[PDB]
Amino acid sequence: TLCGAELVDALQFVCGDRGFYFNPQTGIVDECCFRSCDLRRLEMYCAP
Amino acid sequence: TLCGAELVDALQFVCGDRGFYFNPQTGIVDECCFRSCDLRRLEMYCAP
Amino acid sequence: EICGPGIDIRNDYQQLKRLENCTVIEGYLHILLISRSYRFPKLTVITEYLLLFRVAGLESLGDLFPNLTVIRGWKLFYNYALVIFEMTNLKDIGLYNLRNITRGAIRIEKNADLCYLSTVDWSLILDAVSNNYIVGNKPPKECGDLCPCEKTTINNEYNYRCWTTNRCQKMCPSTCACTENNECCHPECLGSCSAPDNDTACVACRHYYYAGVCVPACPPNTYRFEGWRCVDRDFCANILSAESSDSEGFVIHDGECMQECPSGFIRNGSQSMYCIPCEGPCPKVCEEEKKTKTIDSVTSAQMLQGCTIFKGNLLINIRRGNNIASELENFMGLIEVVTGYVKIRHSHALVSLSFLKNLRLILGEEQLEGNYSFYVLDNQNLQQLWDWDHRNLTIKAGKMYFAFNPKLCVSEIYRMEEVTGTKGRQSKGDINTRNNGERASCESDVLHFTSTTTSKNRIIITWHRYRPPDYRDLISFTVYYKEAPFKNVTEYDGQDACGSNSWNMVDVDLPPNKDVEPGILLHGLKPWTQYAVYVKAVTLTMVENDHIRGAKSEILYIRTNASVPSIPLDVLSASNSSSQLIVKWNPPSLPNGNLSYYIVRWQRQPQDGYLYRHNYCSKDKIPIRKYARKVFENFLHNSIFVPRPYPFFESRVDNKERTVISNLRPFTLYRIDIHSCNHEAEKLGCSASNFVFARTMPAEGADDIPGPVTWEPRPENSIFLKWPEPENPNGLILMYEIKYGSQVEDQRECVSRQEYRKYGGAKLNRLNPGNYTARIQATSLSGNGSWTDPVFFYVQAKTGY
Ligand SMILES: *[C@@H]1O[C@H](CO)[C@@H](O[C@@H]2O[C@H](CO)[C@@H](O[C@H]3O[C@H](CO)[C@@H](O[C@H]4O[C@H](CO)[C@@H](O)[C@H](O)[C@@H]4O)[C@H](O)[C@@H]3O)[C@H](O)[C@H]2NC(C)=O)[C@H](O)[C@H]1NC(C)=O
Ligand SMILES: *[C@@H]1O[C@H](CO)[C@@H](O[C@@H]2O[C@H](CO)[C@@H](O)[C@H](O)[C@H]2NC(C)=O)[C@H](O)[C@H]1NC(C)=O
Ligand SMILES: *[C@@H]1O[C@H](CO)[C@@H](O[C@@H]2O[C@H](CO)[C@@H](O)[C@H](O)[C@H]2NC(C)=O)[C@H](O)[C@H]1NC(C)=O
Ligand SMILES: *[C@@H]1O[C@H](CO)[C@@H](O)[C@H](O)[C@H]1NC(C)=O
Ligand SMILES: *[C@@H]1O[C@H](CO)[C@@H](O)[C@H](O)[C@H]1NC(C)=O
Repeated sequence: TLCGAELVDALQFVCGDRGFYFNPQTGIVDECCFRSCDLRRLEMYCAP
Repeated sequence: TLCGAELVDALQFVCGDRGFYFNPQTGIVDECCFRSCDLRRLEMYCAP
Repeated sequence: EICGPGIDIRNDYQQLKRLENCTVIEGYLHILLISRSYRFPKLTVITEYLLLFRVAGLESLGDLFPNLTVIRGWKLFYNYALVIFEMTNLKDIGLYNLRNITRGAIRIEKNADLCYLSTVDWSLILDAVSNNYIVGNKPPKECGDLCPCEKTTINNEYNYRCWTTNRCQKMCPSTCACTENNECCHPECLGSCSAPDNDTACVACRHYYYAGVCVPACPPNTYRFEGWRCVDRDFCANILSAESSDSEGFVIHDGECMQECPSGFIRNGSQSMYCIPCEGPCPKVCEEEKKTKTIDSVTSAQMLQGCTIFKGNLLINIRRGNNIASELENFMGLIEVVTGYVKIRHSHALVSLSFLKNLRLILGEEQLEGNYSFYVLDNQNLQQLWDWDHRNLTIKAGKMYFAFNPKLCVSEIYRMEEVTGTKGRQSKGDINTRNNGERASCESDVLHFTSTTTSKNRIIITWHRYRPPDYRDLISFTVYYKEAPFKNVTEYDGQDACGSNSWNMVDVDLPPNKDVEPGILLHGLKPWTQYAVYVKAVTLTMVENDHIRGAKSEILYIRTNASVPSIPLDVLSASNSSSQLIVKWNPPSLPNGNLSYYIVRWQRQPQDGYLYRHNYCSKDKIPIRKYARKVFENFLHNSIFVPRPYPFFESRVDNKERTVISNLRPFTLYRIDIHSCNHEAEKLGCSASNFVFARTMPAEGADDIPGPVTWEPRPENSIFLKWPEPENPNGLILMYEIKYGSQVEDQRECVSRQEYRKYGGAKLNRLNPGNYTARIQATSLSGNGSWTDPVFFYVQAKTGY
């Protein structure tokens, strides 16, 4: 499971130059760090 | 919580010279080590 | 003198006196939590395991059991035949007569004063020496393993072998099972010998033992008991297993005398000393002390879980409850034979007795007053029995009484006595039409469906308009739909009017306009899923005519349209070799149709561009990238203490969820996209991608220098080394290291990759004159290469002719 600075490294790797979208604190840590998430779930945190 | 060799040290201390009774593997570790147990629960593991 | 079947000495030091007469201990032996001199030369054999734990004052095991020879270990303590754990003051394993441990391994742990561990060759005492566990004792470097004899090879060393500081480790000659001094025992013997090669002069018998003789197999009229001796037929007829409600004697089977018949066997009637082979799943007969088991709750029915035959009577009285039809069916669904009667009284929650499925026999040992074996009374919601044309039933003796069951159609219980076989056995008042079938709608009309329209999650279904039999009746409809994997679906699957076990119910009214027919739109359904749908009419009759009709439709099976499948689950990848990548995954969560094949894609990933710029002779850490006792203490504590009460390449995997990619650049990252198609993916399109990243194995020997190193003198007292660059490195060559020196290659030079790209080599500047040797090593992303062959160069003290 990805957590902390190790997580945001994979997030910047998956999105790459695409970026991250932005626009109830059960966030990505409670999704990809508390539990195991695949890279398809990570990619949905990127931009269009 | 008491566990391992730290547990059997308290068990010999509580019983002292009284001893331990003997006569489904959810034993004392799943009672006094997995969860917190008070010394009254420990004393019931001794002899009469 | 045999002692057993289990010795557990603890607490009192003087309680150890129970071994004063025992020469053989049948079962295990526990010497636990013990806090003077006690000697037991009688004991020689222990059938099961031996456990020692926290015995204060004991310095050596030879003080207690000097003649202990064989620990057979028939039954093991966590796969161990001897456990010496947390033994304080203990200095050595004084079992200098121990010869053979037949089965398990040894665990000697946490003995801060225990010596003579490596002085014992456990390879000639036991067999599974690899699975032993000797950790946490007094370190052999901080002990003093001294002998006062013979020796052999232990691991890779050869050293003496002794048990204690006075006794050696006794061994048999290569000619042989031997006696005290060089005379081979009997083949059926084991350990030592009171006399050479005699059956009646053996300290311990291998295989089996009977009448003072070491016999291979038991005599004809004797059977195997425990794992070392043979007993006769009358002995096991006197043994009694651990006391329970269903505790009985021991059985004789396969020439063995065990506690209970093995799996797939049951005890024979009358002749209850032998096991007869039951072919099906052998029954689990449940015997309860109370004469009539009353099931007034789901918690009370729990005691009937897994029972096949019930020796007693069943009294069902379930007023309230939870989800009951699926719950009782877990407990009572396996009951097949009821020895007595069955009474369903006041069971208002029960709309059907279908939870008693495999019940195919009701005898009649005891019958209710009036000779009744099936007695139901006051069941305000019992619409149907479990007697549909699929199940079988046979009541051997007794009558049937039915009263005050309003929702039960009287025709259903007439159909019961056909299979039951008690047609003309009951009286005229046992089955009465007055208080039974009072609110029941037996003969009902047929609602006909008209059209069905299916999408991937919505279903439109309409049925014909229904004119009630009377003009005044107010009419409404109710749609029953549920996901059914296959067709064996009954209309009765819930409990009372609250049984939300299965059918989803929606009340749709008759439309006002008479030209449009009643229908319903279902929303939020799983794509490609067979749904069981049927409509029931709600006829509220103003004139309460007891000629109740009603309307009910046929069970219609409707499957929704397929959709895009889900992403594959848990994509894992590894690399067993260079240019190869193995990938495995799971089928998608929602296939949404029949799976046809998988489409996997792999794309080359570029090497990191930031890696090429930095000078790595200054950085301390160079980046590397890759390819592709507590649990025993819990078991010992849970048993002892008892409390008192780049382009994409695409390939299709036809069947399996695993594939191997071939022809790849070694030590290169790859993106692995995996898709999941179905039978309708030709029009809908294949699913999305659950992707993963994996790097191949490094090409072995490809990141070293591919040629010889050349040298040329330079101004000052310098030497310019020149060597070729690896053509195909494992990723990228980061830096080179030169190892040079006059006599010993002491001086070391770091050559960065940027420095090599300019000069093609490195210049060792300003050296003292003399002969030199040099070696160069390339460090790639996977690791370093091998050093080159030494090149020889000289530095002249005066550069001249
Ligand atoms: C959801 O999926 C349902 C199937 O699971 C669909 O129901 C199916 O719908 C089609 C078209 O509405 C219907 O007709 C099929 O068979 C016809 C006979 O082969 C075929 O017509 C042929 O002849 C025409 C000329 O005679 C020609 O022009 C045509 O190209 C065909 O060669 C027709 O085109 C189609 O192949 C099926 O009978 C029907 N299946 C069932 C079991 O009802 C439904 O439409 C889907 N709905 C949605 C919203 O996706
Ligand atoms: C201790 O004696 C037993 C006696 O059974 C030996 O057990 C042997 O085990 C191997 C492997 O399972 C079998 O192939 C042999 O047939 C067994 N022996 C007999 C007589 O049946 C065991 O090897 C002995 N251990 C030592 C260290 O001598
Ligand atoms: C990386 O360098 C190490 C040592 O610097 C190499 O390991 C040596 O390999 C030789 C065989 O060529 C052995 O004789 C040595 O005993 C090894 N030494 C050590 C410390 O392991 C290693 O082979 C180099 N990597 C590669 C891929 O060749
Ligand atoms: C229908 O019968 C099959 C075969 O006996 C069984 O697998 C399935 O569970 C049955 N349906 C239900 C709802 O139990
Ligand atoms: C270097 O090696 C050569 C050849 O082995 C030898 O003749 C010479 O004496 C050595 N020393 C120097 C200083 O050249």
